[PDB]
Amino acid sequence: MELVLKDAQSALTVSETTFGRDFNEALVHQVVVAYAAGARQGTRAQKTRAEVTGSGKKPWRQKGTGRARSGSIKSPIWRSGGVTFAARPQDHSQKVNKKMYRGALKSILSELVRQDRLIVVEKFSVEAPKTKLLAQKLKDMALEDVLIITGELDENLFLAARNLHKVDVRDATGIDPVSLIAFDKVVMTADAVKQVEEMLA
Amino acid sequence: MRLNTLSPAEGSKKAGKRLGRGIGSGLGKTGGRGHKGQKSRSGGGVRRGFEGGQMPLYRRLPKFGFTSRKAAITAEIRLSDLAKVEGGVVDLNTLKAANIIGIQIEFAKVILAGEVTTPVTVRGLRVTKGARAAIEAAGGKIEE
Amino acid sequence: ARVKRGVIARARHKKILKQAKGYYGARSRVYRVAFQAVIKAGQYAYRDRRQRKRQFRQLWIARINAAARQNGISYSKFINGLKKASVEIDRKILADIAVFDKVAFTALVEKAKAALA
Amino acid sequence: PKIKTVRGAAKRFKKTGKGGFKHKHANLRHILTKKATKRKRHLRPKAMVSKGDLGLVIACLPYA
RNA sequence: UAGCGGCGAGCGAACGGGGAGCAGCCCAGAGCCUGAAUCAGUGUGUGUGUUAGUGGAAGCGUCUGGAAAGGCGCGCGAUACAGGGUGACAGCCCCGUACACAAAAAUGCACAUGCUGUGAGCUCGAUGAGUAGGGCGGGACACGUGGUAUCCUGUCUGAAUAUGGGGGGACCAUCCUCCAAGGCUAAAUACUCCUGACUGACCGAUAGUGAACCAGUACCGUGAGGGAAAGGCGAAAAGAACCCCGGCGAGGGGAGUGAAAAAGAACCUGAAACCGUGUACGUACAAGCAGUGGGAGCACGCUUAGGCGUGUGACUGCGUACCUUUUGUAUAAUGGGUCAGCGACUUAUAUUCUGUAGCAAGGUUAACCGAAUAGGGGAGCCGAAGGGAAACCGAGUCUUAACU
Ligand SMILES: [Mg+2]
Ligand SMILES: [Mg+2]
Ligand SMILES: [Mg+2]
Ligand SMILES: [Mg+2]
Ligand SMILES: [Mg+2]
Ligand SMILES: [Mg+2]
Ligand SMILES: [Mg+2]
Ligand SMILES: [Mg+2]
Ligand SMILES: [Mg+2]
Ligand SMILES: [Mg+2]
Ligand SMILES: [Mg+2]
Ligand SMILES: [Mg+2]
Ligand SMILES: [Mg+2]
Ligand SMILES: [Mg+2]
Ligand SMILES: [Mg+2]
Ligand SMILES: [Mg+2]
Ligand SMILES: [Mg+2]
Ligand SMILES: [Mg+2]
Ligand SMILES: [Mg+2]
Ligand SMILES: [Mg+2]
Repeated sequence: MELVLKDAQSALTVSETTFGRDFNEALVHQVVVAYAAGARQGTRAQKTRAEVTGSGKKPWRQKGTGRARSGSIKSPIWRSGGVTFAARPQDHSQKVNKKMYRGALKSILSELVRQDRLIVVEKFSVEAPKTKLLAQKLKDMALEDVLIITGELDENLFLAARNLHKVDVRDATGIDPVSLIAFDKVVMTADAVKQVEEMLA
Repeated sequence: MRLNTLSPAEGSKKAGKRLGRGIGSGLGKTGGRGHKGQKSRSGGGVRRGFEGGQMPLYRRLPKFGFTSRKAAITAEIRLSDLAKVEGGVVDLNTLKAANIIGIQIEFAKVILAGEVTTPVTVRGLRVTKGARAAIEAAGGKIEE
Repeated sequence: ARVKRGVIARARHKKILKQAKGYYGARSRVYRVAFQAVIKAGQYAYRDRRQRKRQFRQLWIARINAAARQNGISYSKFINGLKKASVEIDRKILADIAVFDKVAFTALVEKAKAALA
Repeated sequence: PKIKTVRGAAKRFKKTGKGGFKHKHANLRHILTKKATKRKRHLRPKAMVSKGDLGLVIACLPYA
């Protein structure tokens, strides 16, 4: 219906942006956990091989010499070397189905109602590459270091947001809930881009 | 109104809860409670791929001759759809969406199956009583 | 990726090693004690507290048998007199009356002596 | 990837209208069938229950 | 999968489909024309990289502290808040940083050029003989001679030559397809002594390289060869003038440095074993896994007694450690002297159940593309039909001559 009172803007809008599921944690929690393991083309786990500097086969004479019972020396018990069931680079990256990917995302609007679901503009008048007076625009809603991300969808000069960690752009189709939920009030914005099945920002 | 008693409380994301049950047998290792052992604990097959007792023999008894229908597969054309995503020119060869023969093939022969026509110059070479008597609200044809 | 056992390693040994008594030699100084001795303590303890309920009873009757008989009727006959009553049955334990309220006790032996049919 | 045991395929591959792939039958055939007449009709195949579970693993995607 | 295989173990295709990439040309020869496209080596130029670089923003105050980057107040930069460094953690102190410039010369690749060689183009021709087959022996084709096609052959033979010759898995006919015995050709794959930048749910001095340190050193061996131990004062050396005991010792005690020397060079924190001095109690006529249950006394502590807390424990009931291995389990069966750190059901893909979520007679994509977690891609996999060994039939179908 209404997206609560909108500051500076007449109001917001009434788009579908998915049936409007409730949440069902189970699902998103998986895609989320699954998201923290995507760009994993590879991963160290360097230190390995049960065949360390094994510059030799058993030279300790088995029967006799008193207490003994040695053998090789990549021996998992020998303080010398040998790390057991070694280790490995692996993949990590689990893959979430396609449908499960789009399932339950922007549940933000309804729940985070009195917080996030704002739609305005991508700030068109912003200088060539200027972040300094971002504050002027960072105050049209009074959402600053509170975090928030924009979803204008135009790799224009608005990628200006550079800071320890406050405003992030990524204004484009490419965007996962992980980010949408990492910020206080993801300024959807974009306008019209937020259609039905393609509410992709 | 924002209260200056110092902490926001809007509603953005932070996160989005979760997807189902089961996210770790508890492996990645063994260490911790229960002191696992694996190599299933006994002392027989330790490293995998030790399908001791090949599935073959003792299961591998008696093996009838056989061959292969060189028919590609002669897909039936289909679930009694002919005519309607069937190009509505009713005949049949290949460029279809809802029900398609997929093209690589010799012949068809349609069974009758799902819901039929309302219009249908049925060809497809093909047959069946399922066909002659259900598709028959329209266009017989068979040709060769 | 760090067991770094050191981390609870210490706490565990220290825990059982905490046997104030010290007991004797290795029984405190060496970890060897714990499941060997600190464990025995738990075992010897497990049975003694519950087995004790009787060890005192054996004493309770040991004195009643030693007090009540001196003034007629043995412990064997005593509880039998006492046995007959509508409300008169107050058990032993307090039975030590022979130490503080002798008059009561000897006035209680009649409650049985004269009681025995 | 899980490798189906290609043997059992040739053996009892099937899947009636509800799994329980109907193995097959026949005994002494193609060795000693110079014995018995009635008690030897190929009829058709059949599956099992106490044993089905073991014969289950092959297939996955309907193949043939 | 087909097939091969003591048809053992095991070996293991292709047709065909989806893509990355994508171009074809020379001699077997003469004539006409005639230095023409095409390459190669070279001098040159331009683009764009490699080898030095240049500019590059914006902070004061007060508090604590040895020291401010930290607290608190306000203030400014941001196409720069990557990172590092600075006396505790800095966007605004320094190096950088986004961005924007830059090369005498020297070279990589591109295009362009000149020189040299090459030789275009048209016509009419020519068309790869010890070769193809084949007998013997072998090797290669997924194919272990098998009925074994085809490829290369050691060895011995040996043809037609384009109305001719090869192939289509023994072989023959027919049909189809292609020209072998001559050659060239752009567009990926492997590895790390080393180079610079960068990253890490990688270690943090028994770890991690053998080596964080004058380590392949000291050592050990005839030798080849083997192969260590070993980090930390503090912010600052301000590393302790001077005085005193002493052998012009060692060692220490003051004084001074310092926030600290309960940081003094053995130097951060400093545990455990192990070794002492002091104090409370027990203890020299009493037998044993040394405790546990009961328990008086004594030393302190209790309280406006109230019958208690801490230590120690005379006397007394009980009563043979742990481990291992064993029938033996107190067992005299196994394992463990003790402590600290490390030490064992993981991982990948496949298959099947259960729970849960999506969608539904439909569900789902793979590689790959990519305005990369989107969207696109439905090749394909599974299910809605089954029966029969199969052809085949099909809610039926096999069985049988049978309709039961
Ligand atoms: Mg040995
Ligand atoms: Mg166990
Ligand atoms: Mg085990
Ligand atoms: Mg076993
Ligand atoms: Mg067993
Ligand atoms: Mg066997
Ligand atoms: Mg530990
Ligand atoms: Mg008593
Ligand atoms: Mg069915
Ligand atoms: Mg470069
Ligand atoms: Mg810090
Ligand atoms: Mg050490
Ligand atoms: Mg200092
Ligand atoms: Mg004393
Ligand atoms: Mg106390
Ligand atoms: Mg003994
Ligand atoms: Mg043993
Ligand atoms: Mg036994
Ligand atoms: Mg995009
Ligand atoms: Mg398309």
